[PDB]
Amino acid sequence: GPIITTQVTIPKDLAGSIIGKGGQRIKQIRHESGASIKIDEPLEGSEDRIITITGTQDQIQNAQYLLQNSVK
Amino acid sequence: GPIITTQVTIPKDLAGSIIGKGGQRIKQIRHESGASIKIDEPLEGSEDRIITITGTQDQIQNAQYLLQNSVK
DNA sequence: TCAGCCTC
DNA sequence: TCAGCCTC
Ligand code: NA
Ligand code: NA
Repeated sequence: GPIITTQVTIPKDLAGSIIGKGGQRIKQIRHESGASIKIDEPLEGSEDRIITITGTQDQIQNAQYLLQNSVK
Repeated sequence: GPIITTQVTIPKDLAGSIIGKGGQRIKQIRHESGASIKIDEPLEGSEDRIITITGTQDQIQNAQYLLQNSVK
């Protein structure tokens, strides 16, 4: 119902696995759920990288799982 | 029992599919069966490319199938 | 995931 | 097969 936000963290060397070829993999996840999903560049000394999900309660929920399924 | 030969033909753009990364895929097939498997370069006007299996009756037989399974 | 794997 | 996919 209400439009909120979350931030997860995955290692910088799982970036390629879940982004996709010309970033086609991520585009799939975005349009499927309707979650505003954004992957960040790693800081000065950063093994992890932030993912910034942004939709309603439900829109965010699915994305949580879908972004552990191109790690397959 | 007796050591013989066969030649199959696949399109030149199925070469990559069955050869493998640094030709690791083909090396697998060779040692598995014991067949002397060799993939050829395409002639002046050649859509196909020859594969030159060379072992005993049995050694050759398996290779026949295994070289239609990296086309998967 | 799903594209491209070119070797003795 | 089985590696690497870097995008709104
Ligand atoms: Na799901
Ligand atoms: Na077999």
